[PDB]
Amino acid sequence: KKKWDLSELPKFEKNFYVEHPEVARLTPYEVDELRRKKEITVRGGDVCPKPVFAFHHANFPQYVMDVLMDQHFTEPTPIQCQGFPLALSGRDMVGIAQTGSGKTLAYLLPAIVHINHQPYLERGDGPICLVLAPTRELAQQVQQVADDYGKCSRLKSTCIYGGAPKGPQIRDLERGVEICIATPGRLIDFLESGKTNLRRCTYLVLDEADRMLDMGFEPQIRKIVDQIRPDRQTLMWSATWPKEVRQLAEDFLRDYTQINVGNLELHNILQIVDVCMESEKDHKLIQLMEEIMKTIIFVETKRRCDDLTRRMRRDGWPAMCIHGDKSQPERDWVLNEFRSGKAPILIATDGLDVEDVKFVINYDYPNSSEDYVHRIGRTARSTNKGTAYTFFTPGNLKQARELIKVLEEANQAINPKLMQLVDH
Ligand SMILES: [Mg+2]
Repeated sequence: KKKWDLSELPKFEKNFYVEHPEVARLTPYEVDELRRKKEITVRGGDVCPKPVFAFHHANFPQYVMDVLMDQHFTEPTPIQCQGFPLALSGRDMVGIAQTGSGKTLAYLLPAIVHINHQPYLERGDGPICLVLAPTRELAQQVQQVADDYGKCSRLKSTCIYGGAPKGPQIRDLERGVEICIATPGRLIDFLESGKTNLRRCTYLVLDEADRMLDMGFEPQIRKIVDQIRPDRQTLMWSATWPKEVRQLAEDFLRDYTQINVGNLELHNILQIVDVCMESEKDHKLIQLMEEIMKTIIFVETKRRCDDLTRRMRRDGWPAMCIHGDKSQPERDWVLNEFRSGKAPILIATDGLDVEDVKFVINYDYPNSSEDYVHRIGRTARSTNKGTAYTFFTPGNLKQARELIKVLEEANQAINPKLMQLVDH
């Protein structure tokens, strides 16, 4: 169905999470410390339940708990600690974690509970849980885990992938499976021939979405997901968080929360360069803060640092500067005024970080690309919708080449007037 009326589809539930009292009694500070010591980050802004820190906090059925304790795990992984409550609460979610973090259990055990709260499969029914994987190897791993944890509940799962004979896969699909772990191409083949359907799938998992996009599976993935009811529960997992994965998540998920495990690495702010001439900067710059509805300006000098600060304070702007020649009491005081909000405009020639960043203005482009990219990194490592402005002027060609290389590696939208400089 390309368009849906969900009131005609069978009803189903998603929220089965019963929070454990040992987790409920955690104060906000204790929850924050627990997330920090496990390197767990929640975007914004988002509505996310408290993380668990023991398997029995999840209140799993005793067969899953039996196999889990038979694995002799000392503790759940951080991605599990934060994804078990999210998934068991029926929330669509995005998980930014590397491989080996334990995401498989994190999306598979809630899938088992989700299926257990549903009626049995009738003849011809498709799978209830669909896990899309980029490679055959990952699909086989996930299927092995799913059979390890679903055999006691008598759940039937299958692995669908190309390069293998179609006979056993068709037989598994026609005899009925509640969990299907598929690669896109073979699954599309089976769907078009009617060997399986998605009318029953209420639990969608997109494993390694970044790899799936990088290998050219986006049209196939979209064709598959278009046939699944939109009121489903969707869990996307990726090792990176670039523009393509963000767009895929906004397209496939509804009211989702994004969580990160490990350090941020690479993060996405609207890096915009404008090519001007020198004496046309100030105008634009004043423009660049007459739209302020918070702001860090970078220059080359300490001389013109103080000069620009004094000139914009002459014009009436609440700007304050910081550099190496200033004392440390003055530095701490200026930073306090910046964080509290009196002086929302900081001007600097540079570890030390501030959290609330709405605009970054490299008033004069640094002489490197490394001096440029780490400013954006320090800014985007915080949670923001910031926009980094830079004032470039067409004097240097190699400089523009390096800047364009950085912008292309950042998946940014280079304005045509900067590409026009090395076009010919
Ligand atoms: Mg394949």
